[PDB]
Amino acid sequence: DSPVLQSAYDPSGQYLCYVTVALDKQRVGVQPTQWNENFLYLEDSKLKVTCLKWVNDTVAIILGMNNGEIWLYSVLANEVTYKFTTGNSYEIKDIDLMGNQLWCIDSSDAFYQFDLLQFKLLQHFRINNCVQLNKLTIVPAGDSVAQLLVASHSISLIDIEEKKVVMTFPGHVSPVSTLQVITNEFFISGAEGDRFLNVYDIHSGMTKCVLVAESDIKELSHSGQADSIAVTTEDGSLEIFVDPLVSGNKSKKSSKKIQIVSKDGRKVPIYNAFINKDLLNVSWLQNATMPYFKNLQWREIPNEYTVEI
Amino acid sequence: NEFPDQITTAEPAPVLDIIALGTVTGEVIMFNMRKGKRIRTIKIPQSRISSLSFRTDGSSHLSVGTSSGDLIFYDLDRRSRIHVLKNIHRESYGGVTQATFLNGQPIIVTSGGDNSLKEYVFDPSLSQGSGDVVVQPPRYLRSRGGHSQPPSYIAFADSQSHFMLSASKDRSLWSFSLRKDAQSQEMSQRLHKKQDGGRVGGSTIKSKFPEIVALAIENARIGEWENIITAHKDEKFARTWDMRNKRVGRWTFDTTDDGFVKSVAMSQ
Amino acid sequence: IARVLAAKAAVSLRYDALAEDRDDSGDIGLESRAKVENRLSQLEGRDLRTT
Amino acid sequence: NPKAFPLADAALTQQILDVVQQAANLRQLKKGANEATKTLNRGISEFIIMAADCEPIEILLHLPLLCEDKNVPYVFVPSRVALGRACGVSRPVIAASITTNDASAIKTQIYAVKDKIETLL
Amino acid sequence: KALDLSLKEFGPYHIKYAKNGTHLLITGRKGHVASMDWRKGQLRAELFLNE
Amino acid sequence: DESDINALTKILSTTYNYKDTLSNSKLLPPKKLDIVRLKDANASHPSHSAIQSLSFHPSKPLLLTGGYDKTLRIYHIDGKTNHLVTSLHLVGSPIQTCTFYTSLSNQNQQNIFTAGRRRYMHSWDLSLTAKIEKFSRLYGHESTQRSFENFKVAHLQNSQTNSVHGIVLLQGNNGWINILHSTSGLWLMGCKIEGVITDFCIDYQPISRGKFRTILIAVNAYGEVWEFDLNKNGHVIRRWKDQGGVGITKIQVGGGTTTTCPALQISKIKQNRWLAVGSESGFVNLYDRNNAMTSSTPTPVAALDQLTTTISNLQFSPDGQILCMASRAVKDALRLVHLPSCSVFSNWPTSGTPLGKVTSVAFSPSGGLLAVGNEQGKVRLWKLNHY
Amino acid sequence: DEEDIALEFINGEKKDKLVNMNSFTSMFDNIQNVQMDTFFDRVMKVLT
Amino acid sequence: SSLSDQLAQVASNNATVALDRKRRQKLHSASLIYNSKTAATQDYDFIFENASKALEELSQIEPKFAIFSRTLFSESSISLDRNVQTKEEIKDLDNAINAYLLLASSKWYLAPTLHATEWLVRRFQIHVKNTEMLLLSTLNYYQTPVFKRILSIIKLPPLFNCLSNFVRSEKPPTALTMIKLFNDMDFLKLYTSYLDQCIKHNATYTNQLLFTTCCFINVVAFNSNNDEKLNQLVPILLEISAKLLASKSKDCQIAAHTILVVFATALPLKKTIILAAMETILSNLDAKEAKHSALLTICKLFQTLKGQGNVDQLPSKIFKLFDSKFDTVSILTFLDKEDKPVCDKFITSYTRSIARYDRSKLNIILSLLKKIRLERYEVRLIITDLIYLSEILEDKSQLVELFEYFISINEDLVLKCLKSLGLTGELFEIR
Repeated sequence: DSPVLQSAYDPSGQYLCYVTVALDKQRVGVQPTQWNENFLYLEDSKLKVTCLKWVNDTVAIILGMNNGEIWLYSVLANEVTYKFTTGNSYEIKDIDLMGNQLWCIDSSDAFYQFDLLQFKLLQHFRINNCVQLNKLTIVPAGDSVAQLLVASHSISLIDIEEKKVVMTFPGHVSPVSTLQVITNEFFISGAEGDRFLNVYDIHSGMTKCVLVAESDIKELSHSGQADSIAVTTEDGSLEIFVDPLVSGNKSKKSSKKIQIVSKDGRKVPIYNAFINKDLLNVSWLQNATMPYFKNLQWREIPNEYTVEI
Repeated sequence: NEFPDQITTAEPAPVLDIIALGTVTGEVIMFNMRKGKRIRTIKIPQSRISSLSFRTDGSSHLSVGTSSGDLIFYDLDRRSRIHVLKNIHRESYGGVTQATFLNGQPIIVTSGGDNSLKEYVFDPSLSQGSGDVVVQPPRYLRSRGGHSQPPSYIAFADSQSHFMLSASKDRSLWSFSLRKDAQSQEMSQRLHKKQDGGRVGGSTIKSKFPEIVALAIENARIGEWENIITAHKDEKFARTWDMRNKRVGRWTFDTTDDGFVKSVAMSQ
Repeated sequence: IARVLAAKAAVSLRYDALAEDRDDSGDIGLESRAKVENRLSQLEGRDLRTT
Repeated sequence: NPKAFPLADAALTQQILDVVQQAANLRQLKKGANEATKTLNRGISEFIIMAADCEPIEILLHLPLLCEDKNVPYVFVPSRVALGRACGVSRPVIAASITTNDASAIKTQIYAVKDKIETLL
Repeated sequence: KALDLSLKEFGPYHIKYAKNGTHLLITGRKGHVASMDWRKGQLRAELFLNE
Repeated sequence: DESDINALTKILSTTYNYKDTLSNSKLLPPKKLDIVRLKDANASHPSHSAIQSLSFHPSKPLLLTGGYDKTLRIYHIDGKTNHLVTSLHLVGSPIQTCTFYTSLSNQNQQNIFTAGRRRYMHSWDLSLTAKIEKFSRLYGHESTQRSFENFKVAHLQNSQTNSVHGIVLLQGNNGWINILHSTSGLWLMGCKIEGVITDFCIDYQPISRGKFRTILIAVNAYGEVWEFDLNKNGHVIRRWKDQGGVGITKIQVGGGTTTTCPALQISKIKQNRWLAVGSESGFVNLYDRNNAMTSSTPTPVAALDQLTTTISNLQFSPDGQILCMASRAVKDALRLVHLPSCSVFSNWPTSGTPLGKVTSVAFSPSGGLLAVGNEQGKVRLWKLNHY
Repeated sequence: DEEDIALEFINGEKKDKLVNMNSFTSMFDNIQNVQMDTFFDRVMKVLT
Repeated sequence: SSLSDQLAQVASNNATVALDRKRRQKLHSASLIYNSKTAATQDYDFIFENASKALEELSQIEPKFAIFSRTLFSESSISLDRNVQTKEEIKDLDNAINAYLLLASSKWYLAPTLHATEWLVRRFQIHVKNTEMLLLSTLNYYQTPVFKRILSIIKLPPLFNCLSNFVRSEKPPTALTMIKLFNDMDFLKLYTSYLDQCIKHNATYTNQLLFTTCCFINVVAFNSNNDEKLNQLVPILLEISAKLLASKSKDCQIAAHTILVVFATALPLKKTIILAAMETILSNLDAKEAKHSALLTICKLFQTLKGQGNVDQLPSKIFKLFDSKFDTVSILTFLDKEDKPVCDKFITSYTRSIARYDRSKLNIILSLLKKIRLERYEVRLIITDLIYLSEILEDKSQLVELFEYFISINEDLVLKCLKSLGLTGELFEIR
């Protein structure tokens, strides 16, 4: 099992920002993905982070913590720049930005808007029929701050100016874990504990395809045009679906399977890969905490691949 | 007049035209509609008052149900606290939502949002002469209860279609009835002692089990030995229970291969 | 109490039989009396009838 | 402590407290002042060690008189809590007699200690 | 003295005081027969039956 | 009845919790510990002998483990899991005691000092195969080291220039304790007491800003101890007798800084308050050192006798609040005492805890982790909720 | 420096004297016919 | 439900009536002086006339009994029956017996009081029906043949049910079973209602206050390591510590002081209830022993504070009250006594508040800081407030006197405090 609690790749695959535990603190860190180690701890065990996301004009991380704050934290400088807050001490479960517009859900069902250029709160609101929340995503249609997608155990496409639910998809039997928009209309979703990804149209509510993998998933990464989606599975393998929006008619099996076996016969796990156009950034824990990488050529390797180290 | 904070709950008192109001902060204010005034106020600070009720058996008690999970009985003939009651319903699902007396009767009925419903009887007083100043704490009584989260697995215990087993998602196993709901009871996770003469396995502190994925059930030799078995979330073994004694059986079975258990079944 | 008072009688007795500088005021005498007395009280204060 | 006649030195105190530790290991001693005088009267004691740390010293120095009558060796040690922790009892004892068993496993160190005690009178 | 010996698990009761006003004898239609003092709490013969 | 010296009655009617339960205490609540288990620290990689020594890195999250199976592992430890980082294996030689060492000046040395029952100790350097050195040369005094079976590691500022360097300190055979040089390996001096050296511990005390003199305290096997400073040459500056105590077996000082929690800045040194000498009859005397300064025959502030058999390992909390007694003889033989009020913690070490035949115990420097290594070849890891 | 301030705060804390089961069963012998101030400083003697 | 239960109800409801000669002799041989074979032949006028002599002796030693010789010990009271009248009259006679018993609870070392109260034991049947006022009015004399006689005569009410193995047994019950009787809180509420009725009638005396104090400190000692039971047991002992402090006698005053100090050392209370208990024990200080006892409880009760605020400023509305009831003088003499009880945290909060709220008598803070020993974070905190004081007002000579004292001892601490705030050159330029 992983001692990396949670990790996030930067866009265009250069730096992995990962938070692990180190004697009831939270060793956060940034690692280049071609030696960066002097990165911070927070104070005590009751201040652990809950979500994190990149922002690419400087480059920085946002850490949605559990005490009730968001921490805008630089990377070149080591200190935290700003501490966004709500008025409540409730646990932020997910954060997502779009340009300047930031949006964080709570654990007490609220929604908060923010902006990382004005550094203040905008709207502080809840809605009915969303009784838990653990994912949200602002949709890409340019500067479309409207029509965001919240997700917990069923997915609710909700407006920001009509301010109510406009469509409701069936989710899973578990709380959702991965929800990401891959086109201007399609979004992939998948809970934890189950091996089933389902992609949804945003305008019809019809489950177009179901992707399957040989295990339950941990994190997905799609390309820039939704033609390759690589998930990392809980048994430490990498499953890449090539061209997942064509027509083996309703439920696509996994195409590429990369797992990493060292030259003594010991399987090492893979967490949080990243696939842009024709590369693959496989990451794995060599020692107990310090991760290593590999830039694998993606489209030319065979259907299965035991990477030796 | 304009009240300083949001009066979130109310109930009409059995004395003539006074109404009890509970604020968002901890103040019970007793408004008097005839005089247009307030009569008294009592404070339960840094706590959210969620329900009010009044005892109507001749004696005068008040019952605040505060949404931190707590339930207090005030006595208005002495402005005192008879007894508190800590964590009837859990705070996360809302705490005590509605907790009423019954008209003339010294029993209260409490229900939260975590699928519990209990009733609590006041004893008659223990000192024969003084009486109404030594009031016993309220005893537990009949209760009904679900398990606050949607169930993960469903089984039917007997061939009679009488009792079902629900494996929940709050890491709890319950036996529910189908005829009339008097016997909905949790199977207690007090592990039996290992038969070697030595102490038990597992946690000494009563934390509940892992999440319960898949179970299996038959009625072939009930009561003579362990009846049902189950398999938990990412747990290296699969453990049994007993349908008759309604608790965990002795022997867990390891899978002896260092893997998670996913599919249990039993011979008929 | 006969055993504990015999033991304290042995203490006091051999002290004031073997010392050659005492002031004959009975100091460890009434000290041992106080110790025997609260020993007696804290052993009679038990009640072997289950209350 | 002027009436405390012979009390041992540092090294002799250490070696007799290690031999009384081994005596308590092998269960070959009787501890306490009244038990010491009992075993002295019935005449089994190899030697007597006594602690010159109690608020009367006359609680123990009555057994020197019959100890001199019966020619047994006897020696003082400056710490009764040391006697307790070396004899294996959670209370501070005063005196300890070592009983006689020629079929022991510590006979030779007991006898060497006995000579080192009877040499200083 | 103004008693109420309210019993519900046996049927519609029936009274007979003694010749002097001391003892009481009650009878349920289900099976209950109780002969008892009533100014003193001295239940001296209770008997259930099944007829 | 109404239409509306009474102070505490009115506020009894106001509130209904009656302890300052929160983080506004900064002290351990006596006679009631608050402690949770964690995952087994030896789960990702099994051991094979008795865990003879545990330690922590004084800044990094590394728990170092070594035993009689002639290997030494170093885990990276946290709550849900813990993994192995490296695991060096020395053939031929067991390791009776092995410990971290970071230099005080540069904080970029990270040596491991591992010694067994043989004559050599091994020095590992850590900067991320890997090399080691074999300290095996007593210079002038070879007939005074039967073995390197017990050692300690301590800093020293050299008192005419501030060249702070480390020192290992060895148990002798007659009455000796040699010190050495941690980096080079020169002899520096050897002090000596009479009887048998049984154990010893290292005090520090500051003198001015950025300047400190260390003190080696060493016990007899009888109970009179010698404390001599060694920032000058090692001659005795005080010698005092334990009030009682005969067969004493371990001594540990601390409360300030010591081997289980050193500093990294030089001026973060601190004079150790509590001292704890523990016998073989189960008894533990503990003194303060603000009334036992020049008394030359001080009184025990506490005389615990709570555990029965012969004690081996007694450690402190890194801020000096919780002593840990641990006797390596019988099963389930560890206790924790609340040190300022010298009470004994009642609720935790109960029979529903799988301590086993405890043979090493070690505190974390800042997380409040508590590692206990037993004889069966594992180490369990509790966490104290207060720290 | 703040860690040194907090560690000095928790070092500067003297030995309290607790209460336990039979801490005051000795009062029931000299309970009878004693002035209240003598009982009070006797209790303060048992505490301190 | 159970007919046997519904009949035992009327049995205990009509125990105080005689319906044959055997029950009459069983209800009449219960007497407080004589045994059965003599008390079973006593006509009522005999015990009435010797009890009238007993009441006259008690009246000429105590002047509040002529009202009873008028009313309840009258000549017609030998023909007044108990259970033939109406319930309003039985309630009036009930609290008449209650008034008599808690008036004559302090006289039970006297044969006149025994022979006086024997009459209404024999006639008004208070050995059966007004039972608990008798029991917990004469509970304090538990090592006495009069209490063994009371306990053999009476039947036990269900609260006192752990005395029931001392009926017909010639050993008097023990201190440990008295504490086991005081342990369960549903006896404790009843005893506290008795105690505050006795307070408001103002009959509190130095034997039953002693007994109540020793029972409360042993109950607290029994629950010393039971956090839940102590948390449930605070608002009984504390609430009647309050309405015992609201009285006037020095005995009950320092008895409340004793239960307060033992409860504060039993568990660490909250800072606000320590402050309010200090205001309560300080707003009603009258006598001489009350001063010394209140000072000792303030010092110890304020010392037991392990957490921040423990050396903070005590507020003004209680600080000027402390300055009123206690002078700054004789605080010096309590400090100058030899045994020196531990008072460091209260002395520190006293110094911080005399620095921040009076700022005109600093020779006093110099003197008491010179004559007490002090701990290091406390002296750092008071010199931090002293630097705040020295930069809010002008540097007078007594201010620089105690500052040069704080220079002459602990140079490193005052320099570290000034390194936290500025520079010693600017400080010396100020002074």
